[PDB]
Amino acid sequence: FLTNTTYDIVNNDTIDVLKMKLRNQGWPFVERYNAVEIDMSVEPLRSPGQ
Amino acid sequence: TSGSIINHANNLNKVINHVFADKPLISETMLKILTIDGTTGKDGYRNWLD
Amino acid sequence: MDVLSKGSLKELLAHLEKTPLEEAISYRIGTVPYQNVLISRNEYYNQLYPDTTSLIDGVSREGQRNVNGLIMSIISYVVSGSGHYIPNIGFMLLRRSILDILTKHDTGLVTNNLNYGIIARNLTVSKMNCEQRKRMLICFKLLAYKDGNQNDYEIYLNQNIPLKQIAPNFIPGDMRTVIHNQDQLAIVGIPAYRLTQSTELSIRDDNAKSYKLGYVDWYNSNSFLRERSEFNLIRLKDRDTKYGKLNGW
Amino acid sequence: ANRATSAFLDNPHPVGVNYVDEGSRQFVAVAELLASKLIDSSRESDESNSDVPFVQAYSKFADDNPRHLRVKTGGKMANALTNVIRSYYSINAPAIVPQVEIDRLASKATVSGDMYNSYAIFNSVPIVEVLSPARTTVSIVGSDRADVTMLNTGAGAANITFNFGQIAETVILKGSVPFQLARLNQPMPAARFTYKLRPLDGPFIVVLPVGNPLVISATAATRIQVPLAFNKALVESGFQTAMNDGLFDIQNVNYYSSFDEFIISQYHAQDGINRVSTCVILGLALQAYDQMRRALPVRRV
Amino acid sequence: ANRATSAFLDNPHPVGVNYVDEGSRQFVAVAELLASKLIDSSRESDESNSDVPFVQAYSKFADDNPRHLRVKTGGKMANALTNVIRSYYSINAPAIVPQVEIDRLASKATVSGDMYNSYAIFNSVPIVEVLSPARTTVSIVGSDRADVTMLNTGAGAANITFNFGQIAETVILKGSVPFQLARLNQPMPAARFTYKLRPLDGPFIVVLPVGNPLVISATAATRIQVPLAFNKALVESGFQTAMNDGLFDIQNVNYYSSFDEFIISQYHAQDGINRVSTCVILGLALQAYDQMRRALPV
Amino acid sequence: ANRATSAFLDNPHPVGVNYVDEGSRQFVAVAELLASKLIDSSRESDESNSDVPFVQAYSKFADDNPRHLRVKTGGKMANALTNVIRSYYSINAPAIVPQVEIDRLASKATVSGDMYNSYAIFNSVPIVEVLSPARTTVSIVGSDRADVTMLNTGAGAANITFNFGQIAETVILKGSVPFQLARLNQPMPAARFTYKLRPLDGPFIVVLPVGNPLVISATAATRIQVPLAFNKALVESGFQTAMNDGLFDIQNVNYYSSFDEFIISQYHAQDGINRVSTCVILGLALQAYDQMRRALPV
Amino acid sequence: ANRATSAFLDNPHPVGVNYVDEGSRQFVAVAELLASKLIDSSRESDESNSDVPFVQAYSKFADDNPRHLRVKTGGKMANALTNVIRSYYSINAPAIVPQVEIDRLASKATVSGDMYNSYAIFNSVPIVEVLSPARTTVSIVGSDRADVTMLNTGAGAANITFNFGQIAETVILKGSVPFQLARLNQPMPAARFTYKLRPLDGPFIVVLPVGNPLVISATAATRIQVPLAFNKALVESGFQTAMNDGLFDIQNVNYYSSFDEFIISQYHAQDGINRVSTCVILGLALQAYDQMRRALPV
Repeated sequence: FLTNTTYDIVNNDTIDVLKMKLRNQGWPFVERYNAVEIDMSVEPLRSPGQ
Repeated sequence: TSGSIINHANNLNKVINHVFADKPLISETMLKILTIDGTTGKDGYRNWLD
Repeated sequence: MDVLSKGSLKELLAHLEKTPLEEAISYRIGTVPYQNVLISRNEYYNQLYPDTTSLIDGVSREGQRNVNGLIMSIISYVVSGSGHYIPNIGFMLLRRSILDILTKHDTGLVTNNLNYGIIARNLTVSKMNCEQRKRMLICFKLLAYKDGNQNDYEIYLNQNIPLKQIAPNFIPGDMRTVIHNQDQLAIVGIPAYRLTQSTELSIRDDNAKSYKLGYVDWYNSNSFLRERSEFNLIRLKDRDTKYGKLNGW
Repeated sequence: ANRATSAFLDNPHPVGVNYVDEGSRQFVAVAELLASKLIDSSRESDESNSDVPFVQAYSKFADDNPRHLRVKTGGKMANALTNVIRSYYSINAPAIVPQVEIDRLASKATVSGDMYNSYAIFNSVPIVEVLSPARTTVSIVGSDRADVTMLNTGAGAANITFNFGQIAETVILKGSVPFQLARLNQPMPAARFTYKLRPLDGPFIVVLPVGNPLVISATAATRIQVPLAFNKALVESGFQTAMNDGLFDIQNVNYYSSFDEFIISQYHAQDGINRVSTCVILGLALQAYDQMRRALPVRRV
Repeated sequence: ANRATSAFLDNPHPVGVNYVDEGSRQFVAVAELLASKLIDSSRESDESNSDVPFVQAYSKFADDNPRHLRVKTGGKMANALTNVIRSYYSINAPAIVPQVEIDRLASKATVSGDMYNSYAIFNSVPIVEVLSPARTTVSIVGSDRADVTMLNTGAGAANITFNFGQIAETVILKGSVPFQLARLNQPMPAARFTYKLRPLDGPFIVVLPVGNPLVISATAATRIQVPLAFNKALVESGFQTAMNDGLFDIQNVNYYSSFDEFIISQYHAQDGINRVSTCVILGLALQAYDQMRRALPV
Repeated sequence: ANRATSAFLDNPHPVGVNYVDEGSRQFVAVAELLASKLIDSSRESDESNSDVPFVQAYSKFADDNPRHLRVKTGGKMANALTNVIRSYYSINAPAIVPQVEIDRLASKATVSGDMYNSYAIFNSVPIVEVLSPARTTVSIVGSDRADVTMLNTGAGAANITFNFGQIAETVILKGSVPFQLARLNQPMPAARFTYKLRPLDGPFIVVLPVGNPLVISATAATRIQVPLAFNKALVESGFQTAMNDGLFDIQNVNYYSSFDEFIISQYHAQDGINRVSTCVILGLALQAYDQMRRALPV
Repeated sequence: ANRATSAFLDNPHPVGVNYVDEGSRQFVAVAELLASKLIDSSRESDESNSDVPFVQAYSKFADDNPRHLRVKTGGKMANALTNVIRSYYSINAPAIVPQVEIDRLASKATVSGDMYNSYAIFNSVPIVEVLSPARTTVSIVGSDRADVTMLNTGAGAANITFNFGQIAETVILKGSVPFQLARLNQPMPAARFTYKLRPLDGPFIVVLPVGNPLVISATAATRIQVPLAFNKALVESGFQTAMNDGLFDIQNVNYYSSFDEFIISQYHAQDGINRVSTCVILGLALQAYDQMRRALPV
């Protein structure tokens, strides 16, 4: 969409090449973002707890 | 921790409900600014406090 | 890790085609191969735990510069997942695939004087398990066919009865033999039994469990490739097909 | 004629050359950070009368939820940290930790393995040599505060040369009685109790009068680059714990009374710049060892 | 033969036998926790320009509001903490504070009285005895770093026997000049600067050549089980303050430069394992005493 | 009669007379508070993936936003703190910093600036003078632990007088062999290893028998009023760092191994109570200097 | 025991202690940046037909519009830069330019005053002393490359001591014929043409064959923290320009061939750390002076 190309042309293209193509065009959203892990506890009550 | 997030969310809702009860603590001028995007007055004040 | 997860001969031979020789080299200093050492295993004992270092391990070790060391580092990579430290190998060799090193004459390595008994002792064969020994015999067979010393392969097999029974049956030049093979050569994989995070005593066992637990994490990671759910997203070259063939063969 | 030297400066054994890369330093930094949480969580668990904070912190450190009967020791992270500590101390150490384990453990926390963010002051007195005339006796005792007792039996006043090395930054000298000291080929000043010296200035000459012995007390200050998480109190405790547990009993190694003496001795050797970098990583690893073993006690008396 | 021994190891006086039960141990842990909050609240009061945080902390510690005209002693908790410290030091102390006061003060906070969940290293050098032949003079100076000075006026070399006890874990032994040291019934090795020794494996013999004196420095480390909240920096400060304040002025007792000397001397008695637990509880009390007195000077 | 004295007690150079008013004391305390935030925010930023906590802390300290190209020196506060430290050490040092800058820097935080609400225990052993008979040789080595080696070559026993000053609270004497020590005009007690003395009691006489050199180890404790934020570990580190950076290089001054050694020498000199008032402020300034320079090394 | 020393290391004169603040250092950096714009614009205006790019650059530099009839001298900036250069070289300079003028000039461009964000390498070889024995003549010439010619007339081989000032990093020695070189109390190695040396190691001993002269060529590298805009080519040219223009004419002042010798000589003085900081600021000012004077020949 952002660059004038079709799926057949961008086939056999690595992730790094695609990132370079989009960055040159001016598109910065080319990376994945990891999620933070929230530390959870369940109160024991009758059960041992988790 | 899940306990901290739950505690923060519940306390924040109690403050917002009490603040907006009877005569609101915040004047209508600030509500107009915080509702420019489209969110309601209660929601706009809630995000600013966070 | 990726090499140790290959179950079939087709998958292992395909992986050796893609992987360059540099992955067999370690670039890390390591320590001396054969040495009696005292190690710390605090989960079981307070006293230090005696053990002997060996070439077949998940850690770098010092290796001889000659062609013998290069062959040994390749085998140690296949059976243990980590190679050896051979300094200053030319860039031409490092960019070649592992299969090309073992089965091609274009490389300048001379292997005609290789002795299989000496190599099997250096890469300790009394310590390997059945799957590790099968992988080693694959490497020996590829070297024999490239060199023409197929008789030396047979004499070596006849001197060791258990190795002859478990020796993989394939022709290094015919792909039809590779497809027909039913051997299982997966050191690491999804465990049917319960696998815990406890440590192990021996260096080989503790290192192997690190690879085993790492593969499980790699199995559930986003890098793992799920065929049943994303087969249309795969490139045509890497998609699983019945007519897939190695170069030549 | 006679030559006297400090005991702790003699024959520094070689240090390890493994686990000194960027990924390995991240593993050490992650271990220290997670060990600190282990101690803090245990204190919080005692206050709140619930084992949840400790179970939650131990799960991050050891990647397992402990069972009641099985003794808690730290799991793979404790095993890797203990063996890597041995590899740093000497070349002869096995160095049997795979790279896959190091990479996985370094990914637990988002921290940087920077060992040059800050500095620390190490107060060990380096006396490379003290050269004395034939009829004079010189004895050097102590490392943190070196007491040099010199007695002149000779007929006339003697000159004793002090060589403090070139690594130390400031050396302060005090004597039982006022004494004379000056640089090589320079006028002798009046007798004073205290001298402040730069060790790079050159060999120093002290005049020993005939009569009662003169005892010179020495104190030095050396600045070495260390990570911002470095804590000298925790490092010393970890050094003693590692020595007592038997992690440093390798063949052909030298045993030092403190991490202060260890790091200074390796500094005062050939290729000492490279040795200090490895010793700094060992220091943070020892800091992680002390925090982790205090929260998870195994030995009983 | 002449015998030389460390000064701090001579005649360890009996320690008190009171306030060592579970209820009393919970009281000491509560005192340390509340004392720490007292120090923290005063810092917060200085930062925020308000006395509200300090009033809350002092109200919980002393069960009364602070007053400008009255003095801040610390309340009944301060009196109880001082009294238990006196009883811990010697068995001749009065031990007057009743149990109903101990239980009522342990209920302020919920902390376990466990005193064995961690450990600490005490760097005191136990030199039980240094047997020396005639004509050889041996002097032991120091506790944290013990310097042993020996010289022989005889014709031949002498053998000096070293005993470091059976409690210390490791002893690192450094000499001014290289010297030979070996265990009983073992060959003597080549002279070397440093030695690492386990005190358990029998007495050691050092060969003393004729000539200049040989000065040997000793460093030892011993691991003793202590609570998690133990802090050697705070405990040592509290030890000096209590000694300065006369809490340890009881007849027929010994005095020590620092707390580590006290705990090692009591460890090396005829039955020293009895006193270690009482000494450890005393250390945590001194840590609480130091924090409370710094917040509330008198 | 021969006189032996401690090496660190002679000729205490005069201390500075500037920056001792209420506004300057606030600035030093404010510097300590903001330096503490810098270290903690440094560790918080390193632990997480965002440097926002460090930027917030550095902006308050240096009045400017950090930049990648520029070296993080510390801003105007760092320059002011260094110059004030030099002024305290010696009266010959200039007072570069104007008062208007100090008042501006002191307004960043709300702190009391009181430097005498808490106390600290100092371990330097003051031996003012040891008077010995003609045939007796006496040597004093060390400050934190004073070893007094005494030898008499006479026919009979000798009486050696000890004077520990009037400032130390308690002094503990330990000997290699048991010895006799008593105050003036008092009977000699039986030989004992350990003696606990109040220095204000008076000069102490020790009996020295012929032969068998006797060495006495001395440990002392002194109480000095300091702010609650005082931390001896951080002050000692700042003293060595400032000395290595040349902050104390100036004509006609005395140099000391530790801040412990520095503050005791000034206390024992004439006009000492007003001297230690300035030294305490210097200690808090050095504690801030140590923390700021560790976060921002140059 | 004759002594031979380098010419430029003798008697380093004091430098000015003025214009070393943050605002002053900002002015020097601003001058260099605006001088670069001036010379670059003059090149651009010469290339094109129009003279507007030079007009705009001169308007910023001299705060006045250029005029065809009136002479162009640089305005206020030229006078301040010339005056500030005089003050840096010697402490005896009047230092007449006001601080208000300095601050106003520095406001023209937003540039950091940092002088330690980079480094530069200087080649002046320091030979502080070449202790020569009797019947041994030593001659040392040159500053960038040192030629040391030594003769031993007698039959016995002679040992000569080389001291390299312990400030330089690495020194390479090249000899006409192979020679033996080693440290004090180290074994003599085989004769070699070239040696790589670290001056920090200590004095070096060179043996002399008696038959023929041996001459040693010495080159040294020393790194000094300099601003990121430093240019040694422009600094050296400006140093010569200032010397010819009489900018360094002050009584009781030593003169040097190049800026390399100037900065190295002062780095070997007793106050080397403080003097080098001022000398570096002079170098950047010299760079601005050369660039401005070549654009404006007046």
